[PDB]
Amino acid sequence: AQNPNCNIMIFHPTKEEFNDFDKYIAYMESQGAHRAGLAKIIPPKEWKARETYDNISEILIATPLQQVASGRAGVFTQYHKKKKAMTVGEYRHLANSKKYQTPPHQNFEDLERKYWKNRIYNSPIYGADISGSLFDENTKQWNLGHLGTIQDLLEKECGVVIEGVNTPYLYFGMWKTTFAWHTEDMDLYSINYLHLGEPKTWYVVPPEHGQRLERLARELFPGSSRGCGAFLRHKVALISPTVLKENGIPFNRITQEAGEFMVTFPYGYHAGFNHGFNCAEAINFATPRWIDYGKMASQCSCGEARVTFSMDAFVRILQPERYDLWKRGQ
Ligand SMILES: Cc1nn2c(nc(O)c3cccnc32)c1C#N
Ligand SMILES: [Fe+3]
Repeated sequence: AQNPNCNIMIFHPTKEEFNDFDKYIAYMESQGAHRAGLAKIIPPKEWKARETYDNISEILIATPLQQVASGRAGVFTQYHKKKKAMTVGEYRHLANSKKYQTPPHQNFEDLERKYWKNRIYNSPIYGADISGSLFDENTKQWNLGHLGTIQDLLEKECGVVIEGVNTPYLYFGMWKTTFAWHTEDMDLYSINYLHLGEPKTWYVVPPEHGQRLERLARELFPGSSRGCGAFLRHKVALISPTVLKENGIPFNRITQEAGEFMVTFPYGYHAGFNHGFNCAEAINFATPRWIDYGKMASQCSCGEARVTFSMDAFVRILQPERYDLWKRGQ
């Protein structure tokens, strides 16, 4: 068995290896990358996403979200308060203001300590799930707007055409912007490219140990747990590395910098935070190995979880039993 300790693997493909996305995902899995729940991919020195980021200031963040926390420093939930629209240029200026800017720090470990010590006492603002792409349409390799779709994969594996599309999303973050513990919709893969700016620190639980995190969350958020039987689907809960360690939860951490890809694997729980102003692009994707995970994915019927219409067909085909109740919760 490859990678039995479930370490996060880092890959440095050559330009030749970078020419077939599916093939390289499969290669990474042959080396056991998926066991960690997350892998980093450093693109060939020859590669670029686009020529320059000098012309991105006029993108609109229609609904910036302020992330307001409740609880304790290492165990907290966050809710999203809507703010007035701003452009990326205005958002960048806000992120670099005295109120929101990254504080002085010695290194990534120092900033991480500051994050978990003080996150709950500030309410950073970000732009999330903005449909669009910053890849140059002429970038031919690992262009997140030119991947094959999950709908075509499901048709290819299962024989059935379904409605739906699958397009990338942009994220604009600042210091302390927080990604709560979650897996992807339908326990899909995700690929995330950090286009520009300051780093992101990621935490991940190996997929074989996802249920341990779920059990701890039920203990730490007891009211939420009584509310939805899959409340981590709400994407509001945070648990620090110290608390994970105290509770024997296996996990790993890694910092992603501008110019690097991260892939999250089916049922790999992950959470993280931004170090300062940045822009990332992400999209979900599927391989044949995903199908069995999609069949088994937990669903929220709280009503609280966000659902795009594209997910309807995946539940409909892969989880016909659960479809009725999940539909109602939508
Ligand atoms: C832990 C983590 N997950 N995650 C992150 N950042 C994104 O931009 C993102 C986009 C889609 C889905 N998950 C995302 C982080 C960080 N840091
Ligand atoms: Fe994610």
